[PDB]
Parts: sequence; structure tokens; C-alpha cells
Amino acid sequence: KAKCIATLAPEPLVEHKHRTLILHLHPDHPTLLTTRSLGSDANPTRQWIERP
Amino acid sequence: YEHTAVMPNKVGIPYKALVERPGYAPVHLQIQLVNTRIIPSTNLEYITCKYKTKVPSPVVKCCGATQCTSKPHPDYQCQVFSGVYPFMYGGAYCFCDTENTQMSEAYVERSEECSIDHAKAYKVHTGTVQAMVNITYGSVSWRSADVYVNGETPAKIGDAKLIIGPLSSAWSPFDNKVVVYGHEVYNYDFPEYGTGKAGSFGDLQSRTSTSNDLYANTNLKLQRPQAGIVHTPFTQVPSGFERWKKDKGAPLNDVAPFGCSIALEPLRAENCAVGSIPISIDIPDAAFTRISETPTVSDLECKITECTYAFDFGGIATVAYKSSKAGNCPIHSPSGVAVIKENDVTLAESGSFTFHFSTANIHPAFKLQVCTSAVTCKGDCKPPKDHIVDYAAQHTESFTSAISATAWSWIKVLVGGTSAFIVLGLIATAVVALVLFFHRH
Ligand SMILES: *[C@@H]1O[C@H](CO)[C@@H](O)[C@H](O)[C@H]1NC(C)=O
Repeated sequence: KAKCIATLAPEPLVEHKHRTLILHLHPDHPTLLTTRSLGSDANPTRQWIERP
Repeated sequence: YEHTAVMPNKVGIPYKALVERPGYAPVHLQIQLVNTRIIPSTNLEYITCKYKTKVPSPVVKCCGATQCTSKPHPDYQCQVFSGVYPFMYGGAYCFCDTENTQMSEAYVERSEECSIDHAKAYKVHTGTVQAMVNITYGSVSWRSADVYVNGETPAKIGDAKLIIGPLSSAWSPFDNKVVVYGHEVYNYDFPEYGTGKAGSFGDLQSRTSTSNDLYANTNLKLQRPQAGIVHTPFTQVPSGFERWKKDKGAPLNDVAPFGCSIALEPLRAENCAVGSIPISIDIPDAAFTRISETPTVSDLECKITECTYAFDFGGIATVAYKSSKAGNCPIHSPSGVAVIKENDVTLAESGSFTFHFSTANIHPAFKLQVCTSAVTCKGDCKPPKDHIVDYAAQHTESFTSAISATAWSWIKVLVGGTSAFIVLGLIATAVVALVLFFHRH
């Protein structure tokens, strides 16, 4: 077991709307985006973002 | 003095209450959970990892024949290939053209990586629930200790004895079977030991990473060596562990409801905001001061100067008062209509003080307790400007919290008019019925 340096994707641009979160993702490499609700239904989302 | 109440199972949101001991001035009590950990009991079923194919030197019998024998090795394969004429660097190995046999042997072993790169399959059963509780009361600074959320085991926190009731919800994010790989936990109904299929998760199963009995189920099949070459070719189904690592999917860390955070040492689900937690705290008798020894507050008048029903402490209020024996006096709002930011204020013989509060009601109306006295605060609150915030709501929203005075007026007009229409029709019917009766009589 060793410690490896992993890439850190660019910080997303975040725009806010009524009950809506808008993220503008500009990855350098295929970057995994995951989300989940904090309620009784996680409603998870998982997708790889390869381009803006 | 024992104070009993019920607090919501929220982390980072402090619970505030006034401990009212008859004959003594109220003592402000604040209980905040630092973390909540559901620690289930787990039994390691087996360890899965990438297999290694060990292939001993083939027995090349020249001008003769050999026979394979069974051996206690995982997925052991042995086959005698007759009619080989192998060549080495020094020329033809065997003399006879076809009366020669090569006996190939192969068996499966745990790879070196299996010591570090392996998945642990666990059976999960109901375990225990623990929490870290942060408590402050009166003039005693914040103190914390680990407690058991079972309603039985008491904990001593800053001379106060705390008993935390069991969670009202027995919900747990772990199923009866979980797979732990690295830092991630997966809800996976792994195959029973000895049942793993080739090329699947359980292709290689071992009761422990250091056991001497390994289950291996791969289509390890020895192929005939190429003409004239001394080697042991074989075909095998690619490791089902590597495949799994490709197709693991979303881990429990990313799909657990209620915002649970999964940790592995020990396996647990942290900060699950499920249900509520009964509590009972015995405050030391030395923390209470007699009523006659504390300031008397009267002529309270509460004015809301600004309010927005934001998740933060968007409300601001100013309270005018008259008192005596200038000194500290706790502030608390017993109803859920508003959450008060300040815990206590300094009162002079006369003047006013301000406090901040968070409320979800468009027209908040809440009682404010000023030690031995109380006042009613009323006002109007504006909508919040920020659509999204990075902090949880301090207040609690009720069914009628959003109904404005105008909405109530329209509901009253609707119900009153509708009812009046039916009532008037029924009264007219009764009157005409009586008139007809008098007509006959
Ligand atoms: C308890 O709360 C106080 C104030 O919020 C803080 O200073 C203290 O560090 C907390 N205790 C722990 C264990 O975090």
C-alpha cells in the first residue's frame, strides 16, 4: 500500500435557481460526477463527464 | 434534577431547552450531537481476490508414458499429452519420434496482491448505536463524551449524567450481506462459500487472507503444447475479481439515504438523520439558583425589527424590559415557531436587548421566555433572497407555516360563504315547511 497523487478536476461553476442547482463541468480527463438526495430517497445519480 | 425530552436525530443542529426546577431559576441546557454512528455486528464470510495460476515444470517422459494423479490443489488440472517431440537449446530432447509424453500440471493460488488488494464479504446483523454528544448548561462550558444510544447506559458528561434513548427508527443502510473493498462498502448478495461461479465475483473464495484451504472455480484447462516446444499452455476464464472491480457500480457511500457517511474501522454508518432521540439528563443540584436570588424581569415588550424566513438566523428582534438586580438571564423560545440564536442576555435595571432567531413561518408568533418571565413576539417575515444555501435549516417548517394572513382570509371567506349558502337554503326550506304545516292546521 502506497500514497499516489491523483488529479484534481477544475472547480465547477455553480449557478443557483429556485430548487435547482446548475453545474457547469469542464473536466480535463473523464471525471466521475455523483449526487444523492439527503432525504428518505437517495435517488442517486452516477455519470462520467468526459467533455464540458 | 432530571430533565427528560425528545430531540431530533440531527447532527450539527443543537437542541435547546430550559431546565425548570421548582423553586429555582431556569437553567439553560443545550445538547448538540457531534456525530451519530450505527455500528452493526459483522461476521467475515470469506475473502475474494485476484487469482494466480501456478504451473510447475512439465514432466517430459521420453520413450515411454506417464500417468496423472489427483492432488489436493485448488482447481488442479493434469493431462498427459502423448506424441510430443520437444526441442531445447541443445537440440531434440527425446530420442523416440512419438513414444514420448509431456505431463502438464497447473493449479490456482492467491496472488501476492491478495494481501492488500482483496474484497471482504461480511454478514451484517443488528449491532449497537453510539454517538458523540456535546453538552453545555448554565455557566458550564461545553463538555463532550462518547455515549451509547440505547436508553440504558448512562454517561457522565461534566458532572451531568446523560442517558440517550434509543433511536425511534431502527433503519440501517446495510443489508444482511455487504462487500467491503478498500474504503467503499457495497450492498451485494455475494454467493455462498464454495458456490462462486467462474469469471464472477466469487470465482476465488478464501475464509481468510492467510488460510491454507482455497476455493477456486475457473475453467482452467490445459492445452496441448505447441509442436517441439517445452511449455505448459493453458486457457482460463479471466479473473472475476478484476471484472467486478470494473463493474462494481455505485458504492453504498454514494447511495445511502439520509446522508449517511460510511466508515470501515469499525464498519459503520455515520450521521444518519433518521427519527428522533429521547434524552434524559440529570443536572447537578449546584447549577440551580433560588428564584429570590435571580433578577426579576417585567414590562416585557417584543418588537420584530427585521425578519426573513431564511435557513440562517434571518430574524432580528428587540425586547424592551424593566428589571432589578442587573445580571445575566437566560433566553428561550419553548415553541418550534422560532429558534433563538442567543442563549442568555445581560439585563440592566432598565433598557432593551436584542436577539436573533430563525423561523420558517411567514407570520411568526412565538413566546420568548426571559428567565422568570415571558413575552410574545409577532411580526412579518420576507422571503429569502438566496435560492441555494450550503447549510442546513435551523428552523422546522410546519403545515401552516407558509399560509399567509391573506390566504387565511380567503379560506375564511370561502368556507363562510359556502356554508352560509347551504345554511340559508336549509333555513328557507324549514320555514316553508312550517308555513305549509300551519296552512293545513
Ligand atoms: C462543543 O461545542 C463547542 C461550541 O460549539 C465547541 O467549542 C467544542 O469544540 C464542541 N465539542 C466538540 C467535541 O467538538
